[PDB]
Amino acid sequence: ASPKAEQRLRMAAQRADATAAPQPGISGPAPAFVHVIALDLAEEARKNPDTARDSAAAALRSWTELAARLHEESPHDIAEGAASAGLLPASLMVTVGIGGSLLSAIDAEDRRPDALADLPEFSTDDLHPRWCGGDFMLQVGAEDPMVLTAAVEELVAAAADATAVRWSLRGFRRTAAAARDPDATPRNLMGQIDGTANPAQDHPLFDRTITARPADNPAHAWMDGGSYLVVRRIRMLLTEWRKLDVAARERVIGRRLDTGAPLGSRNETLIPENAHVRLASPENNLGARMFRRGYSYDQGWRDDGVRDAGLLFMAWQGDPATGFIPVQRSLADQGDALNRYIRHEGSALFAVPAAREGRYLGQDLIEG
Amino acid sequence: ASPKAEQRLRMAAQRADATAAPQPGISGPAPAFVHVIALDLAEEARKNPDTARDSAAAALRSWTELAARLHEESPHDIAEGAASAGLLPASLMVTVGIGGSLLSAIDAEDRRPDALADLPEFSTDDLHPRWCGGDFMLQVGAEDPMVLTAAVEELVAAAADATAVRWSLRGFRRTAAAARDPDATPRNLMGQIDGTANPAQDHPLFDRTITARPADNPAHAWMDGGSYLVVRRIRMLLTEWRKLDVAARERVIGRRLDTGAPLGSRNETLIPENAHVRLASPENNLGARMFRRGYSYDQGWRDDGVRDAGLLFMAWQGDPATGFIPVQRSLADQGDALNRYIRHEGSALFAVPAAREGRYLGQDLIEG
Ligand code: HEM
Ligand code: HEM
Repeated sequence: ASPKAEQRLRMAAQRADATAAPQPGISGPAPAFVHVIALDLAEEARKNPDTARDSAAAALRSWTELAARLHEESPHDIAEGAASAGLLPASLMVTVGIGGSLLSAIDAEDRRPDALADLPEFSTDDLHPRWCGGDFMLQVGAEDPMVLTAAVEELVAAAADATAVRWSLRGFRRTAAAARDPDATPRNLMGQIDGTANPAQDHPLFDRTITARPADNPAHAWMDGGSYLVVRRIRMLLTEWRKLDVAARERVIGRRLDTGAPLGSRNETLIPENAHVRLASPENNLGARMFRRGYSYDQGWRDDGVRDAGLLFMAWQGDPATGFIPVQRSLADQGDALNRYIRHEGSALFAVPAAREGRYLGQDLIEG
Repeated sequence: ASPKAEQRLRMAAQRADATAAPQPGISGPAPAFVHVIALDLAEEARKNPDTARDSAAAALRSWTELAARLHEESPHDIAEGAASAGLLPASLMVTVGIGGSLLSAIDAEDRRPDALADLPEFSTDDLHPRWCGGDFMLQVGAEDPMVLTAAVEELVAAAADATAVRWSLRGFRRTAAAARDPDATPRNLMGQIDGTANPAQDHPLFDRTITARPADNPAHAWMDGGSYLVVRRIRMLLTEWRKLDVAARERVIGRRLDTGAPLGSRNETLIPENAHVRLASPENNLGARMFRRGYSYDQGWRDDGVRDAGLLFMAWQGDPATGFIPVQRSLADQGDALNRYIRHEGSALFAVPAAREGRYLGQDLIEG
């Protein structure tokens, strides 16, 4: 035994905080596994605003109610014969989001806040249309992949009649069980420390960065206190990346691989003109800031021997126009050193509304 | 702290047994994650026996030597900037196998033992050709997915010039960190306890089941004391499976979901005529026996909304003709109750030779 050992087990052992706002899956410790699932209203229902809106109401209610249960109970408490029987709670958490395309389907474009405007095209884009967008999102996280997939099955089933999967991707980070130091910042498939410059969660900057400011227009206020998720599936050119020596890799980002220190320094907590962290800095983007909570993905190999692995990148912010968008535009247009080694292949924006007492998620938007 | 807690951490904390025979990745405790990678000799080299055989020698030597290092060191000890830096050893283990197609490429059909004859077609087959076969195999296992993918990168890179990935699949089981009882038999995506009837590893039946008996012909003796791996990618029809009530599910297999006891009993440690365990029993197959060491897989959803998830099934045996083959033939032809809910979509047979002092894996076969 040891303190560190107890600490290595905590993420697997504990339930998540079901009260975190706007919803679970943003603040608090990040579980090791994630499944991001984009869904559309079922084809037939989607054809007409009225059936579209009924199916959305059903989907969103079922999910809300099941996310409630899954935060206090495990999948195997909810149903007999689940894959997760005999397992600890593993920080299971569920987040539900709404795409701008949902508003189109239900004829509610009047309800679309400016912050939910489609993402612009970026000059480095290499997006696959089937990996873009979606009427809804489920983000499901857990510290154990079996607990994860059991919860996914129940959540997809709860809205099976009303929705269809559009795209999905599983991701991972180091397990707390295998971290020499389970409080250390996790690394990505490029070997880099990933997360250092996020605003600290015990600091007012966190909530300010994440939280949608009140809407001027009551038709847009269903997103007050919510957050916006930009998800990007970013393939890493690892074979080419591995040809670089360590110094060169460090120059691409502007931080060292060993410690995560900016270049020329000793601690995590000179920089090339085209370095990622220089071009991405709020400083270089009129104060644009986001909270990044991304996962690695490993999908083996594709045609013609291309490595299908990467960063399932996820940025949270109050308004994409003062977060992800200006920053990505700087990285795209100003020639981030990193562009060479990455390809943006999937993209989506989801509005993630604040949970409210006595109402299902997005009930305001649906109404009733 | 507690004994169970220390036990939950052990798989992440320890190195694997590098001395287990024929190779690592068969006996001992099974790590939570696996990556099964089938590779072919590179296209140009493969065209002619002489360059084929040179590239095979290179591939097999590099892999052997790197598997050696990876059993005593972690990927981040082998190279700077690895994705696994700062992580515990996580039971990393590497297994190398050889397909019968390799023997064709190197013009060594004389060397093909009878046990390495291609698997027959089965009546329930639904195999995708790109997911079948392969000249080589790498099986890489670890308790942490980040440790896993770091080791994979180094192993694929070590033979990059000489080989190309043909197909691959990642799988998982419950993590030891999240098991209420980390010694309990792991479950599958159908909720079932999976592994009960395997021969016990502290029992002579284990080695007898696994181990290739000596070859009559010295040209075939390179597999003496080795083992044969049948891998099948088996998709589960989970949506249809979940329509059944618990009793009905239990009738398909012949064991209970809660405890894994045969039907009508209390302990893991009446049965329908078409029950899986009845038709699969050595009893129903002239004593045919295998060691099953499979993993779940979750690949999200495919066209047209089909759930791409399943069992990455792996059977080890001394000779497929007295193991996997007769048993699968009984399940296929005698109408296993389970057939309804599964589809065999990928298949391969690999010869996994015994490690020998002072020689690389399969050096006998290559010679020199
Ligand atoms: C595969 C793609 C990417 C990789 C590998 C990557 C990697 C990194 C690394 C290693 C850091 C430094 C450590 C840290 O502060 O977290 C970092 C920082 C950052 N990244 Fe990325 N990143 C990627 C894509 C993006 C994208 C698409 C955006 C935004 C559009 C973004 C925005 C940022 C920001 C804002 C910082 C912090 C800069 C600062 O204030 O110092 N990154 N990234
Ligand atoms: C998705 C496919 C499959 C599933 C879900 C499945 C599931 C199970 C389960 C739950 C058991 C009982 C627990 C145990 O003893 O391990 C079992 C036993 C067994 N399975 Fe499978 N199985 C599958 C495919 C296969 C295949 C393809 C083979 C061989 C060709 C096979 C051979 C066996 C054998 C030999 C036993 C032990 C029977 C005994 O002696 O009692 N299984 N399987």
